[PDB]
Amino acid sequence: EDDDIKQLAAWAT
Amino acid sequence: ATFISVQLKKTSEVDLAKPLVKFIQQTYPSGGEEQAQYCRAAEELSKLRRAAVGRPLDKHEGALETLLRYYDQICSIEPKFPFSENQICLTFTWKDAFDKGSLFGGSVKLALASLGYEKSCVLFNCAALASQIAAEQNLDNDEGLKIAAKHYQFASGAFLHIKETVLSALSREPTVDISPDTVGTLSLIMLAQAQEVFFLKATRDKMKDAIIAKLANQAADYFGDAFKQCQYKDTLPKEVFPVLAAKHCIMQANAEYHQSILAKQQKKFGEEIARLQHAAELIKTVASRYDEYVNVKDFSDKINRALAAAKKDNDFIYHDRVPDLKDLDPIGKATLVKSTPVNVPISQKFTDLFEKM
Repeated sequence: EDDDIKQLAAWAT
Repeated sequence: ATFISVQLKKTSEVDLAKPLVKFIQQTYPSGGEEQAQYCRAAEELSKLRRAAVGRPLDKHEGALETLLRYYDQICSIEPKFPFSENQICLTFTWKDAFDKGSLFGGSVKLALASLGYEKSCVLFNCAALASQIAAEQNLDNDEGLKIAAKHYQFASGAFLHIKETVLSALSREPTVDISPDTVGTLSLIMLAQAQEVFFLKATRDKMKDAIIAKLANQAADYFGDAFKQCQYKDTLPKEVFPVLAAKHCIMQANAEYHQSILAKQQKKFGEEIARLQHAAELIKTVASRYDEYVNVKDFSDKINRALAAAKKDNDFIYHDRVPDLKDLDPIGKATLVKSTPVNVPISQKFTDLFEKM
């Protein structure tokens, strides 16, 4: 949910 | 692979060196080594222009960083030789990226003695190369995915920078290809494709269907708004509008399909059927309308296989009422994507050739 978006987002870095 | 990319702007070769050489030796009297060494760094700059915008097209990171270095350099040269009041004569000639120009005489070219105009078209080519590398990636590979997502966001943010900037930076009305409207639409398109990369990443990683649906729903929004920007225009190439229209419906359908797996998991079998019927209708529309542009056959089958199993068991076992779409909750939206701001330097390990001045 909120924290699975967080890890997707941080993968993009 | 049906991703939109942008062709590079053409430019005729220019001797950058001379008009600078002479403008140096005016306010640099010592014609012996030290102050006439800027004249050798001005030789590297002219060489950089020819490397960045002259070479046969390389859809590779090597070519992109050259282009980005050259953008960076031009931004560093603008204060050195004050270009607000014109005292240097240097004319850059760039052809329109999209305007064929009537074959009844001449393409669409704009020549302007302007650092403003040069750095705009340069930045355009950075965006357009980024977009081409992004689209040639292997999306069945995690690094391919990461590269695309990164390049689409770069390009999106680079088209947006031109949008905000072209008018101020130029003296004239720009060519259509770099006008704020064209370049605002390209920006949105690259942002749409960046979102779709996140949906493909989420799908690949088999993430939570609830998340995957939210990322597809947001992709559908970006693709919808882009085609609606092309609806009454014929600036972009003719494939762009129909590819965007179809992706809009392909993405709403992926949203409905993944939401319907969530519903099944929750035993809401009527809602599953309703969402799957929506998805099949959307995809049948793309198959019939946009057959030249997308290949939607296996998704149709996945959807049809699932709808058929769902109806069979609901009719025989569960007897849920199939709701109307307007009675379903809205699928949420998750955006994982932004226009990367342009804050020079944008090239790696940048060194200003004229940092002494």
